[PDB]
Amino acid sequence: ARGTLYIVAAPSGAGKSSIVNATLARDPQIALSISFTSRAMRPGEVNGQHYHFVSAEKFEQMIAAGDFFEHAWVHGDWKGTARQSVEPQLAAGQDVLLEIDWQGAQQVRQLVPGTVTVFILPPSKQALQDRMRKRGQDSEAVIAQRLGAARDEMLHFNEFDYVIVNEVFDTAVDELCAIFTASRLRREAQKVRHAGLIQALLT
Amino acid sequence: ARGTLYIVAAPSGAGKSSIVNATLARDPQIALSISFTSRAMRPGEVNGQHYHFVSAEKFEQMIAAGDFFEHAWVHGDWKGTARQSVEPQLAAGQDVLLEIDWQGAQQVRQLVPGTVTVFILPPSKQALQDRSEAVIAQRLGAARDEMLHFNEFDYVIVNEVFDTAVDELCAIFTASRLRREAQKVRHAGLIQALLTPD
Ligand SMILES: Nc1nc2c(ncn2[C@@H]2O[C@H](COP(=O)(O)OP(=O)(O)O)[C@@H](O)[C@H]2O)c(=O)[nH]1
Ligand SMILES: Nc1ncnc2c1ncn2[C@@H]1O[C@H](COP(=O)(O)OP(=O)(O)O)[C@@H](O)[C@H]1O
Ligand SMILES: Nc1nc2c(ncn2[C@@H]2O[C@H](COP(=O)(O)O)[C@@H](O)[C@H]2O)c(=O)[nH]1
Repeated sequence: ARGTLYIVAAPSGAGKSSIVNATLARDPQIALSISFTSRAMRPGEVNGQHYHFVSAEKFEQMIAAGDFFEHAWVHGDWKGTARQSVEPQLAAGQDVLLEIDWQGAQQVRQLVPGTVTVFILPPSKQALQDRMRKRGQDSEAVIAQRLGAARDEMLHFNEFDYVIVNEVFDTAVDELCAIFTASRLRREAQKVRHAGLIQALLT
Repeated sequence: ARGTLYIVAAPSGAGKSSIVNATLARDPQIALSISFTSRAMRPGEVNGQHYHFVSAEKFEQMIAAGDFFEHAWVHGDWKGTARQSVEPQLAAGQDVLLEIDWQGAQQVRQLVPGTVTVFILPPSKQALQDRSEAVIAQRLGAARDEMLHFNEFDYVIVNEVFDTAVDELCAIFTASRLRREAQKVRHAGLIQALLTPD
């Protein structure tokens, strides 16, 4: 039986990376996908861990070769999910979580129906920019650019099945765990999981 | 924000009552609905505890008056959920859980936006038969007949480990409140603020 595809989206600084890492730590049957990008590395990022960093020319070569399940132009740079990160794992029964923008999520919904998509919101407009300040060493000029990019991302929240407002971190983790647990209890997933038991009960 | 309508259905002997009771103890935002029935009270029964017991004439009067949100002929007696048991709590923001049969579950799915329906299965056929040989055969047959409608429900829980079954039902309640359309109402002002420029 094929694995389930999960998408968690949020503007940067809403805390999706930290919530997802705590959730997958608690729910290890979902594997995290490492995206490719052509944007430059930020301090604290490690190539091969947080992203597969490539040049813009290399990313575009990979586009032409069909290497990407989805890809999109995000904040002036390429971001993308390689086919090797999704299609083989889903066919092998591995659940996969993608952390992508709304453009990539729209492409994925067209390719894989049944994807479970979640959007994470900050608890206030001020809380968003406060979290950007605490995280990086970004100049106030960069922070202003990211906030404008954050509103652009949040304008597409309505495309997602679930919405989490990340006020209390531990609560947001519980709530994402609840969504992942609930998705395994959906009728069609349980029919596969318990085909023999159900066959026995109804005969 | 309006409350959610939840339906938990199961054949007898799946352990549904204990799972629902344990969930309500953990989640005080969930009100349990007391159904009306025309079945005769058995000795020792308390009206208003498990059911609102009425006469067959009174139940049918209530059917005629449109008093029932859903109602059905269940195992030879009338069963139904009155609107006064759900509509006020739903409007006040309290979630309401219904313990009804599949006939009632079908009616509610048609009526109310957001209704979440959950079907609970026993972990094996032998586990059910453990929970008059002709009466036992009748009871298993009513159990099989109810399980034939599991495919009409949004979620399925197999009650193998009790504590896991309660967690899973709680997870379903939590997840349902995070659905987009509920959260847009709940955080309407927040979303307007986040999407408005400087
Ligand atoms: N449609 C409907 N079915 C109900 C309602 N209340 C209970 N039932 C169903 O009636 C069946 C018998 O209920 P139960 O209390 O276990 O048995 P009883 O004590 O002999 O009536 C179960 O399958 C319940 O799901 C109700 O309000 N509406
Ligand atoms: N609920 C929260 N309350 C306060 N700070 C939070 C909360 N969630 C995350 N943070 C912090 O906000 C910043 C955003 O971190 P991160 O998860 O990487 O955000 P994103 O991946 O959305 O860019 C981090 O400094 C993180 O520790
Ligand atoms: N389309 C797409 N967007 C991605 C991918 N990986 C990360 N993103 C998104 O790009 C945005 C910017 O991330 P950042 O540049 O801050 O790491 C975030 O919304 C993030 O989720 C990917 O593989 N595809």
